[PDB]
Order: sequence, then C-alpha cells, then structure tokens
Amino acid sequence: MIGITQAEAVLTIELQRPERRNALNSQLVEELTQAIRKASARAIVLTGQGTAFCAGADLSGDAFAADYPDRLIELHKAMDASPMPVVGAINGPAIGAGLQLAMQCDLRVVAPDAFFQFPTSKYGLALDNWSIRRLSSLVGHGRARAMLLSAEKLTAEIALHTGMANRIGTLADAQAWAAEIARLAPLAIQHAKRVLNDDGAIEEAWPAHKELFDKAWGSQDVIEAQVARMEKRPPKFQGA
Amino acid sequence: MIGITQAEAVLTIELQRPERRNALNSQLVEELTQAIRKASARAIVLTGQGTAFCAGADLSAFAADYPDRLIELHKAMDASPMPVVGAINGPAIGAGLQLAMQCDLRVVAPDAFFQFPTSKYGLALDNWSIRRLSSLVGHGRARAMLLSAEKLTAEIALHTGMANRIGTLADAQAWAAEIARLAPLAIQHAKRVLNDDGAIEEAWPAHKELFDKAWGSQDVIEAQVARMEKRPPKFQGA
Amino acid sequence: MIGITQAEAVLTIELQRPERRNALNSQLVEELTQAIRKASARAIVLTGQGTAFCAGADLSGDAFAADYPDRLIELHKAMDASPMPVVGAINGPAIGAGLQLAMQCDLRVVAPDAFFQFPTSKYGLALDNWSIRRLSSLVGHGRARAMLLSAEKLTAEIALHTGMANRIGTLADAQAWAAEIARLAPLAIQHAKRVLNDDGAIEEAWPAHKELFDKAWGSQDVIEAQVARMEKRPPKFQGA
Repeated sequence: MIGITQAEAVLTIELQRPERRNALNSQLVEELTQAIRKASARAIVLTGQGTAFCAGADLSGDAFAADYPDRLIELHKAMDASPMPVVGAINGPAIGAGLQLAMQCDLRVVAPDAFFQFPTSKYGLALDNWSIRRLSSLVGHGRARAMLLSAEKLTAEIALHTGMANRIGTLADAQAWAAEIARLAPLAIQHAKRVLNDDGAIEEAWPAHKELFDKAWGSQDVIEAQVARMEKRPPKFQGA
Repeated sequence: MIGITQAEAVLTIELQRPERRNALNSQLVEELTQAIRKASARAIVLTGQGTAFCAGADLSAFAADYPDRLIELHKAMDASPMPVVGAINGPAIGAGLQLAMQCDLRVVAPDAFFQFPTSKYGLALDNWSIRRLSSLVGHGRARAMLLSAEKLTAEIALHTGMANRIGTLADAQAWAAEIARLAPLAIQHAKRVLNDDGAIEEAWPAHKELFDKAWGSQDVIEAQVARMEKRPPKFQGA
Repeated sequence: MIGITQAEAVLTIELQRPERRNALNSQLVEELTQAIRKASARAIVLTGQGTAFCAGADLSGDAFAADYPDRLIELHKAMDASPMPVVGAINGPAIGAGLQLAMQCDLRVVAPDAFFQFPTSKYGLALDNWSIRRLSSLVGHGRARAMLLSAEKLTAEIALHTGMANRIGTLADAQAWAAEIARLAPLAIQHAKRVLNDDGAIEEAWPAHKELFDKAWGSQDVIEAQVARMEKRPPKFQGA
C-alpha cells in the first residue's frame, strides 16, 4: 500500500511497507504505477516510510507473483513517460529493485545514512541493461564495475560526489525543491526529461547478455545463496 | 566586436561586448567564426572581456540569420585543427554555456558559473548541448541543470571536469603555450574522436516535437510578460 | 617474462620486465595472454614488478616485433572474454599501452605514487577508439580531453575521485579484495562484466578517425619526437 498527499503543486507518493523495508511486490508496484499515471500537480516526490527507501523485491506471500515483472515494466514505463519531474526522496537504503526505482526518479535527495547497492553478485542474479547503463551514467563506469562485480555499496556522500545524489537532505528538503520545480516551465522540463532518458540507457539486451542473464537466473547458485543464508553459513558457489 | 591578439604560437580571441555581458548576436557570432577559421598559431584562447564569459543570446541586427550563424561557429570550432582553451572568466549561461562547451579545454575563474536556465524561460535545447553537458558534469547533475536551472559553480565544475583548471586568462594562456609545443596531428585525431563520441546527435522525432512545442508555446511569452508586470510567471505548460 | 602464483582462489600475474618498466613486447604479451586464458581460480590480480605498472610498448630487440599488434589484440580479446574479474594492482605508472592494459582490467587498486597517462601528444601518436572511449568512461570526458590533447597525468588521488581507481592501496590490498570477489557468484560477475564491456567502447574507428590515425603514425613528427628524445632536446613539430 501507499500514501498519496498533495500540497500546492507537489504530489508526494510514499511507499508504505516499512515492515519489509518497502520491498516491492505485485500490489505495491500496481499502486505506484496508478499513482504516477495521475496527473494539477506539476511535480512528484517519491519516498519511503521507515528506515529504507526500498530494500528490493519480496514476492513471498505475494499470490500474483508471476505478474510482477510485467507490473514493474509498467511502473518504469509510467515513470519514464510521465511529464512530471519525479524527485526521489531517498530516505534510507535503495537496494536491488529499489536502486532501480531510485534511478528512475528524475532527481534525487538522499538521507545521510542511505546507501545504494546492487548485491547481485551475492545472490547470483543478473540485471537488465538499463539498470547497468543508468547506473554507469550516475556513478561513473568505474564505480559501476565495483558495485556490479563486487556488490560495493555507494554511500550518500559518494552518491553526492558522483551525482547519483543531487542533494543530501530529508523529505522536507525534497518537497521544498519540488515546489520550486513546480513553478518552472513544464514543456522545458518535459523536453529535457525525454532527451535525457533517450541517452541510450534504454537498451535491449544483446544475445550474449540474454544468454548470461537466463543462465544466472536459472542457476543452482541462486538457490545456494538463499540456502546459505538460511543455514547461517557462507555460500559455496559453483558457477552453475 | 572581438579582440584578437597573438603571443608566440597562441591566438587569444576576446569577446568584446561587456556592456551586454558578451551576449551573442549575429555580428559577434560571425566575427568569432571568421577569427576561428583564419587562425601560425597552434593553440587558441577564447575568453570574454569584463565580468562575463558569455551571458546568452541577445537579438535586439541581422536576427533571422542568427541560428544558421550559430550553427556555423560551432561547425568551425568542431572542425578546427586548433585546440581551443576556454578561459571562462565569468558566467556562461545559455548560448554562452553552449560556447564554453565547444571549447576543447576550460580554465575557469573562481566566481564563474555555468547554467542552462531554459526551464525558467520555457525554452528547449538542441541534443548536442544536453549530451556534451552530461558528459562534462555527469548525467546526475545534468538532470538538475536542465530540469531545475541549477547553477554549476566553479568548484563543482573542477570536480566533474567541466573545468580542467581553476585559473585566470594568464593561466589559460600559459597552458595554451605548453599545448602549442605538442604534436599537432595527435591533437587533431584525439579532438576528432572525442567530438564524435555521439554528442553530435540528430534530435529524435519526439525530441523535435517537444522542442518546437516549447519554443512556439504561450509560456515563452508569459515568462517575458512576467519580467514586465514585475511578477512571477504562471505557466500553463502550453 | 611473467610471474604467476596462486593463493586461496586468486591468481596473481606479475609483469617481470622491470629493466624496461614492464613495457610490452611480443613475448611479454603472448605470455600474459596464455596466463589469462589458462586461469580453480576465480579472481585475477594483474600487477607489475619494480617501479612501473607498465610504461608503454618497447619492441627493441623483439625478434617477433611485427607479430606484436595481432598479439596485443589477442591479449585484450582474452581479458575481455575471461569469465574472471581481473583486479589491476597498479603499482606504479601506467602509460601508453600500459594505460590501455590497466583499463582492460575489471577493477583497479592503485598505489599512492602511480599515475596514468596517454602521452600521445608528446610523441605524435594516435590511439584506437576503445582507449579513448574507456578512458572517457573512467575519468569523465572533460579530463579525457585534457589527458589526450595535453598529455595530462592522472594522479592516484584524482583517479580515485573519478573512478579510474576503485581504491588506493597496495598489491596486498588488491589480493584481499580479489579473494572476497572470488567467493561471489560467478555467473553474476560474468554477466555484469560482459554488459559493461559492451557499453559501446568497443567501437570501430570512423573513416575520418582512421585517416587521422594513419596520418599521425606515418608523420615525420613521430620521427622528430624519437630523434629529439635520443638527442635530449625539445622536439620541434611541424604538423606533418
């Protein structure tokens, strides 16, 4: 579920599953999508309740789990296509699908204890190409290689230094900047936004990327990472 | 009007409309183009007289012939075998930021700043400005500059690489002179390949549609009507 | 010649031509290639012996000098295609073909006194497009322009700032990181490695680029830079 409020010209959308650190499921993703699609508001802020912005994807207990990839695509499609600038107030950690969500925001205001991570190398998973391209664009290639190949965490401070974070601050700060942004010329925002999103980050997986992507997600190592967690021991990966 | 000096193997070109903060008009732009084309010297220094590097476009002369004049100045710098060191002595706003970015290198005064205020005036940029800006300040800051008129300070410019050094015109001339001693053909190949990174890109159909909408919009008028009624704009997104 | 040793699941490969600062020739490159291909182990650490990481290319007394290019291409093809992450332990200067090699590493751990440089503009030479593209990705376009048009050296501290260096540290630091990485999920590393390397840096030179490349390499200025070094005086270039 989600909190929706508007003040003056700023619509604030709050992920409200603080129990599961705002991990995405099918329902949360459908509700966010719907909320982005409306549109009097001239700016959106996306933030999370509790200690996390969004800690990932948690499809356990989600009964419509096979729908999820599709909903996620809808959500990102709606965010990319919205004529509104979306200011992510990243109030704590953005990990996995959460970092992916944070990167789809147009601007970012980040809390000092937040961090960004793609822990795929700890779980044997693979990302879509956009996630990798937009990350490279926001932290620089070199830090992207470390985050992707070694599960390196990007802190708020380094986020600020690279431009992943436009500002360090709180939800109040994000809302104050969104109000100012709410007073600028929409067509100007809308044109820049479209051009920027069409920088080439939106890219179909090449044949080798797809083959490796499927090998990773279909791999036994994926199971071993979860079992290792459950057995309170280190994983023994096999590369299969 | 512009000023042209040459010391050793370094041609300095000074924008000389300090009265208008070196804002571009058709005359300035065509003199610039010609100075760049006719440039004995092995390095160029491009700078502004007074407090500004270049505060934007003017138009207030041979105006309808300006856009094509500005395209050709950029064409001439892109095609120049000379490295152009931008000595960005003060603010570089709008077309002035475009011009700063077409320089090959930049030495930036401590109190200079960079800005595309299009969002305050209802305007839209060519794709090249967006792409080169993103390459120089990084995608993140580029979103902030274009979507919210954020000013890039000198310091943050040195941090991202928009500024290669912070310094004076003298600093830029001294570096132009080191660069004037280097192998011209190596400089030429690297400049060519660096400019063909993809920044020089034809607007997509959707980009051109939004560009034309923005420039033909009623909001463009409203922003000026506000600087007259001495009040804040009420944009309609149309 | 090269040195190869292994501990945990980390294969450290050492360039051992300190007498010429690990500058490349046909033999060192063939040997690095074979050690890369043959690499049980799940991480590689690439480093140099003595003061330099790799100062450039030196085909003085190289029996098989004319095979060098085809071999250099193969070395790069082999690092690019290796399922293993290579950590560059950049123990000192990486210059020319040395910087090219450092960049083909997957991650970089850099000694406080190392620096990176393409002195092409001091020797009248031209780079392949990949070198220019990956350089821009790692230090940012602005600093690339400076490094390529003015031979500017990138210090260790500024490499850390931009992401060319993921860390500042020693061989032993690089080895400890590599061993953490060697415990991560290989199909995740492999996937992300391939996508990253496929960011567009592997680019065929444009016809004008080829033409300027040949012109610089076939120039008298190239001879002049060599005659002037031998003679210990500043070169007088003519742009021909």
